[PDB]
Amino acid sequence: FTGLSKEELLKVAGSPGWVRTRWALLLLFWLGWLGMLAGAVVIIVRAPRCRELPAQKWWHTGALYRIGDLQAFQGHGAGNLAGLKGRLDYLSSLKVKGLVLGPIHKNQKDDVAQTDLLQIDPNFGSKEDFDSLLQSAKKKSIRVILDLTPNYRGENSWFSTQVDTVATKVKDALEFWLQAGVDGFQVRDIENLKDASSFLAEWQNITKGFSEDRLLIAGTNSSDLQQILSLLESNKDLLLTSSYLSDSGSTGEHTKSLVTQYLNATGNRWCSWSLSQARLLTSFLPAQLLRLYQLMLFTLPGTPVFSYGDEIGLDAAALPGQPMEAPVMLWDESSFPDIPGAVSANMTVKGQSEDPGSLLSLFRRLSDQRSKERSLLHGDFHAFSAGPGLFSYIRHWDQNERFLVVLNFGDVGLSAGLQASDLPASASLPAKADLLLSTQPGREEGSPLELERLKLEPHEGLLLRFPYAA
Amino acid sequence: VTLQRNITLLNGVAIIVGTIIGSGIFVTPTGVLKEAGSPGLALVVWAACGVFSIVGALCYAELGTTISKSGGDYAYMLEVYGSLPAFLKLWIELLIIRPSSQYIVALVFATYLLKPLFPTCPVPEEAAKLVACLCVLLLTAVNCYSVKAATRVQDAFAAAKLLALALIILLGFVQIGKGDVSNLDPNFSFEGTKLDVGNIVLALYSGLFAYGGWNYLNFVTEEMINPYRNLPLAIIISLPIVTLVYVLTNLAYFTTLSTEQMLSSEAVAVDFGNYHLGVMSWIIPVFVGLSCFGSVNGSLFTSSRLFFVGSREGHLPSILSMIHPQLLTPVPSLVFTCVMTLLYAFSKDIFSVINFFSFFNWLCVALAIIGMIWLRHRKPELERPIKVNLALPVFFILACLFLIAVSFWKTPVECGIGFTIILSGLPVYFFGVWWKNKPKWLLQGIFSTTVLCQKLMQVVPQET
Ligand SMILES: Nc1cc(COc2c(Cl)cc(C[C@H](N)C(=O)O)cc2Cl)c2oc(-c3ccccc3)nc2c1
Ligand SMILES: *[C@@H]1O[C@H](CO)[C@@H](O[C@@H]2O[C@H](CO)[C@@H](O)[C@H](O)[C@H]2NC(C)=O)[C@H](O)[C@H]1NC(C)=O
Ligand SMILES: *[C@@H]1O[C@H](CO)[C@@H](O[C@@H]2O[C@H](CO)[C@@H](O)[C@H](O)[C@H]2NC(C)=O)[C@H](O)[C@H]1NC(C)=O
Ligand SMILES: *[C@@H]1O[C@H](CO)[C@@H](O[C@@H]2O[C@H](CO)[C@@H](O)[C@H](O)[C@H]2NC(C)=O)[C@H](O)[C@H]1NC(C)=O
Repeated sequence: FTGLSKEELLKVAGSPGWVRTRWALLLLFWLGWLGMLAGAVVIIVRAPRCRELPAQKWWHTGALYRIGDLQAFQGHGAGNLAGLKGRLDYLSSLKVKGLVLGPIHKNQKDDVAQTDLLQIDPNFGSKEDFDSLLQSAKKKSIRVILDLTPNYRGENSWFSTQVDTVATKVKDALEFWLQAGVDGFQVRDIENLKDASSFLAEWQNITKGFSEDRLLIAGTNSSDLQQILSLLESNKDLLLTSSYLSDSGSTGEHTKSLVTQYLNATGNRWCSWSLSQARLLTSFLPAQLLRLYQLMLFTLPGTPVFSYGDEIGLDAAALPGQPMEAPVMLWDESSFPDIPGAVSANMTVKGQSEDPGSLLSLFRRLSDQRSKERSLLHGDFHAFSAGPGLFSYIRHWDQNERFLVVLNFGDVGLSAGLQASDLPASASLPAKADLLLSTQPGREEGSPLELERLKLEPHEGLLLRFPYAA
Repeated sequence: VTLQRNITLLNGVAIIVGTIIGSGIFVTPTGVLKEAGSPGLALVVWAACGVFSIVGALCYAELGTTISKSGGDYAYMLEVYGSLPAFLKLWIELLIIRPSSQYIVALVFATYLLKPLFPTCPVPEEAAKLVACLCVLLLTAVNCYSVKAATRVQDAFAAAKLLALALIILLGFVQIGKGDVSNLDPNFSFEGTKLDVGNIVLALYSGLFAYGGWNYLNFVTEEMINPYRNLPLAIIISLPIVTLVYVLTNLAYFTTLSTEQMLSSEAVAVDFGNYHLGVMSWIIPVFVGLSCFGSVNGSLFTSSRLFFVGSREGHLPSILSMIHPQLLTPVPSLVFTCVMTLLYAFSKDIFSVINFFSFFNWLCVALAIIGMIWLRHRKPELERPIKVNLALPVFFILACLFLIAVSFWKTPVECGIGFTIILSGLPVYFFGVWWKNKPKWLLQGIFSTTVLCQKLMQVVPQET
């Protein structure tokens, strides 16, 4: 303790058989270190590797917002494009990575000579203002998609007269708007223009030849799968929105049947999941199913398309003297100068922003969850059978958080009865799963919930998550 | 001819900069942006953190050169306070704080060395703990062989770290030289009024983690070359350089990556190498890992010295602090340090253990700098080769009290458990040293173990 003697200790430690002991211990330490290094190398080599990264474009990572007419979205007076500059922040709050801005080219009757899509209508605004809107959107990381439906006022939506002129005009305005700076195009009512497949293929070819980050959308009014599939034959990069999804309003398993059939026929490729081309949810559904469809469209494998007023649950039947196609946006209690009391406090964006049980809160949380999560971004989708009226599926990419969505379309409550028995063992759901949210309030959140005692009240949905399992 | 004195002013700077710069800047630079939002607020808050570190470091260097004794942050407390608080601090350091930062840094080095192998999927833990253990064992062997090799390797790795930071800032400035700026010229990105209650103080709290080694070189002193001259010079050379580098690289990070995508990140300082230089990106993360490597050595060094000094006062058993001749290296102390650092490899978590005692260093700096004022009040005649403007120690006391209050208010449960752990360590000293005059059934066994360990390791006690 007080310090052992310096000299005798040094001289005693020289006897053969003990000086070699320290050499043996040092060699043992070094060989143990080498063995542990070799074991670490062996463990590193024998391990699964990262699969890949699909290198997705800009429209794969978020929703899309449709604004058919700026007059109703903004209000009376401020019908110009610059007004959207004051509202883009709101859209950036919704976390929408697109903006399908409606047609702006001049059109006032069924005429063809003086109605052209070369330059903007004078009443809408100015070219410099449109460029200002483009630069403001680019600063805000929002991509503006234009629309070039030649006729939208009359019933004849695509000039059922000779079609060479309109095709030439479209092909001439295309590169014009490309060098203008837009990031996509949309053409609606594709069933009116003759031999649509060849023209769509040509337009897709030119747009994709200009750049690798351009997008083209087509809109059709047919709910038949065969017609849609035949349209998507010649070209494959197309984004096609059709009214095929809805087809219902009193049936629950029909939606699952259509979704699975479409995914199987198209080859598990990229598709747009929308209820219609220029219509919102409340046109085809009652007020008791909006949250279910908002939860379904924000988890299916594709780019979801919503119209304006689809997050506050805007409905056109609840107000009188209101156009069905383009109702005004209920920003606040001052929606109309007259009838002060017909509107309610929960029909405005301000009254729904902070309400926990509002539609807008669910929309914001779902959009934020879809924008960032990789499994929801480009994860594989697998569906399994369930009870009489349950739609349940799994999103899983490689090793991230797996998501399990279960929706109840029935009018009465029933037990879940979850069972797959067919999915690959890689992403088998466990007996214990977490929770994210419920469409209708009255349940717990944030804590694990056992998957065998699951119950579902009528018109409900669950967004459980579970981590990667070995 | 001297026992061990090989640290110059171009070495000490290596030790300080290596200890300061670990994974704080590469891995987690997004806390300040999350708290504040605006790049300007982040820049000014990093500048404020730098100046706070400067005012702390100058006072600590003056205190260290006032009492030129090895084992800083404990020798001052031992000489001012006495035997109980010094033992409490030393025991908690050797138990939970000192051999845990080294393990976490070894783990981060192992993780960011294997990142190119698994760019997306997480690195397996069975292969990430073993690399950390390999690093710790090799560094302990290097330190036990000699001290010259340790100094050379620490200097080389500090140079590599500074070279990597120079490379990243040069690439950022080259991108600045292009036709794209992507900077908030016209308007403010964010105002950052208040997140919940933490308007400003949260940025200060999670802006002082990038620093921390401003105060280590004092754990090594009495082994330096002319300490009275080269310790304050080492601090003055090291600290403003590191704060300027932090601010400038934060500016580069802001001006080369957008706020939205970089805020939602988990393994920052890899996407920077992937986006800009594209192919052969593995030169950015791997080199970063090498950085952490060197830092461990630095810390390891000081750790040994600490346990070399505590046992000098009878606080720790006399078996330690028994150098090995013909190499002049404290073999038992280094072996003890390596073993205690390895002992925490069984903790399956990374959040606990060290997050209970975040307030501990903050209170200990104040507890060791009040000794400055006490010594100035009692014995105002000790030699002082350097003097700074007065009334700064009281300002630093105010800042330290504010910081411990902020840490307690932000998270009181973890701080309470940490207080329970530190307070529960008194029995080991109450019945460990005070219980003298023990019979001959225990002392002889301890002496026998000491002599057999001496024979096994071929060590001799320190000579005067
Ligand atoms: N009471 C206490 C005191 C200190 C000493 O002060 C620091 C040291 Cl010794 C090193 C660093 C890391 C360095 N600043 C970097 O750039 O990563 C921060 C602090 Cl506050 C701790 O360090 C660490 C630490 C350092 C790196 C990884 C994981 C944990 N925990 C500490 C707990
Ligand atoms: C886009 O259309 C172009 C123009 O036809 C296609 O390019 C060629 O088409 C001609 C038709 O005579 C063939 O001779 C060539 O073999 C085609 N070459 C290519 C590039 O395949 C092209 O196939 C279409 N696809 C795209 C997007 O390039
Ligand atoms: C549509 O999905 C069905 C169900 O898998 C497929 O139809 C058969 O599926 C079984 C099992 O996968 C295969 O052994 C048969 O070869 C499939 N027959 C057909 C029609 O190909 C089918 O593969 C999917 N797509 C279609 C209609 O070919
Ligand atoms: C907005 O919240 C009010 C609060 O309940 C809802 O008011 C009910 O309105 C429904 C039909 O809209 C009636 O059946 C109930 O009698 C109303 N209850 C009360 C107490 O007002 C309202 O439904 C909510 N949303 C709508 C559609 O405005």
